[PDB]
Amino acid sequence: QAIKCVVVGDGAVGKTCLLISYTTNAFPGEYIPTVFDNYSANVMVDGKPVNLGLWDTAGQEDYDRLRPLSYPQTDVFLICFSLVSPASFENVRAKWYPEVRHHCPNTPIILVGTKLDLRDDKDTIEKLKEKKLTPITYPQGLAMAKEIGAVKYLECSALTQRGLKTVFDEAIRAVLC
Amino acid sequence: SRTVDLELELQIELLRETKRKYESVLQLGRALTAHLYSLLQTQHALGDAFADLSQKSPELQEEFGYNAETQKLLCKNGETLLGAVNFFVSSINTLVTKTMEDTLMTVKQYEAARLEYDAYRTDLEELSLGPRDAGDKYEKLRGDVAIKLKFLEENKIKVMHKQLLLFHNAVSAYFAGNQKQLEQT
Amino acid sequence: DLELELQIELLRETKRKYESVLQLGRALTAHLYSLLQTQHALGDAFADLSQKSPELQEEFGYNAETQKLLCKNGETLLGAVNFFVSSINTLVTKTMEDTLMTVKQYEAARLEYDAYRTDLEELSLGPRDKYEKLRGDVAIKLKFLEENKIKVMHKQLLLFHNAVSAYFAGNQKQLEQT
Ligand SMILES: Nc1nc2c(ncn2[C@@H]2O[C@H](COP(=O)(O)OP(=O)(O)O)[C@@H](O)[C@H]2O)c(=O)[nH]1
Ligand SMILES: [Mg+2]
Repeated sequence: QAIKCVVVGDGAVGKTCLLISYTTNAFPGEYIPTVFDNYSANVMVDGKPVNLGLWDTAGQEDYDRLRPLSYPQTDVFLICFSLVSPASFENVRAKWYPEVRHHCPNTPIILVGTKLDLRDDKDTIEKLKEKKLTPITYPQGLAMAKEIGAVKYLECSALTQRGLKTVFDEAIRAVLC
Repeated sequence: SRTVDLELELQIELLRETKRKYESVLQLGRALTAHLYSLLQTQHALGDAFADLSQKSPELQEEFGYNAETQKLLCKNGETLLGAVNFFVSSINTLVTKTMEDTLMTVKQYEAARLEYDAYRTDLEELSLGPRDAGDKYEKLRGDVAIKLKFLEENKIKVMHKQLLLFHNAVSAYFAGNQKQLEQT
Repeated sequence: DLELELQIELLRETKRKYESVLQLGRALTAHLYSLLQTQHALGDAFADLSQKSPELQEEFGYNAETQKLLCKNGETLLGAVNFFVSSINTLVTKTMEDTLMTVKQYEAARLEYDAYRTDLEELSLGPRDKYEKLRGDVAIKLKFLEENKIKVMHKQLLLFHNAVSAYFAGNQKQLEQT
């Protein structure tokens, strides 16, 4: 079966690394592979052969006009936000939740917490406070999902794969219900 | 000892083969949508880079800017193309996924009834060969699929005609208004 | 010396942008290649349906020809785009390096003269000349490439644009040959 999954969310969140790590099991931090490329996958969702169509995007305002061009005929949105970026997390309601709904108000949404490793590290943890800010917790992300209407809320690290493989299994299940 | 509705079964094979081919087109269409969205974006980037380099290089200010404006014209025009292909893909998806599936749902019931009838009449024969004895569902279904196969073929022509006409036009209009200014900027 | 290191710092910002262009370049190649594969397969799928679907023979017919013509023309365009990026590459991976390398040789014997000055400066009053030779092969080497940049980018930028243009013209023409 064919399911179309679009990955949206503030740039820098890791939408591209999320998809390369998942589909190729490698981090793109090496040369930053082919720009604006999209990715597909074949997964077994419970004795079920599925053809996953993953659409990457660009969060910068410059593309606000040709971004919704990929939303038609979509089956499951994955609004992403960096757990290390409280700012990006705010735009989850400030920009994403609306835009996705502005076009397809009836499509399931999965909120993801990209970068679950740089949540307890010695570096950003300090400079995060340096800006009078702190990392995104389970709550307010778990409530953010509910504040929207997400069929699920997961977290993962495209650099550790922990929780990665799952994020999409949930995207698919959310589809065939 | 096998029941054959020649004309009907020939139509069924054709519907299955048609559905196979359309599903193939549907896949290609989807790919077409991906690649086109990938091509598009680039042209937006390229446009911007070339526009950048155009300002930071007077030696090549006219060369870079000539391209910038073209890679920018295309992009915009390739937004109208993408939209058209999505329309093509979803329209034919309704036809295959819903309308053709509804009929095949009836084609399967009829085939099941046809096979049960054959087994039934065969059981009867090998039962006569013994202590001696030589003295609806399938038919109702057979009639139900014929009607549906006809409604479906009618609707298939209409949907495909409209979609083949618009897809072609969209694909070519991505050259007409793309030429009158491709080098007129 | 300011001159050179103002000329170099620009020769890098430029080697960079031309890379960012070279990126968007292979990308364009990539996406273009795929799109052609799809149009090729789509034209065969349409030609086939045309032969089998007499009810929609024309519609599948003009759609296959179009896709086939588009694929054919796309080949040339691809060639061009490749020649582009390729050449732009030669100007970055080799020619520019050859220059960016002699700079490294220049930088090697660069701050060592500015260092040994302030260094062996403390040592004085109490109680070795080919440094410029490299300067030649870095100034005469440097802006001897700038002419080369111009010569290449000018030509390359024109072929590319013409190619893209030609694409749509060649398309629009034969597209009206029905
Ligand atoms: N440590 C860490 N860095 C990440 C992770 N995902 C992405 N990054 C980094 O975040 C930056 C932006 O990631 P990217 O995938 O390009 O974000 P995008 O705008 O959503 O495509 C890059 O420098 C990545 O190396 C992650 O899972 N862990
Ligand atoms: Mg990205």
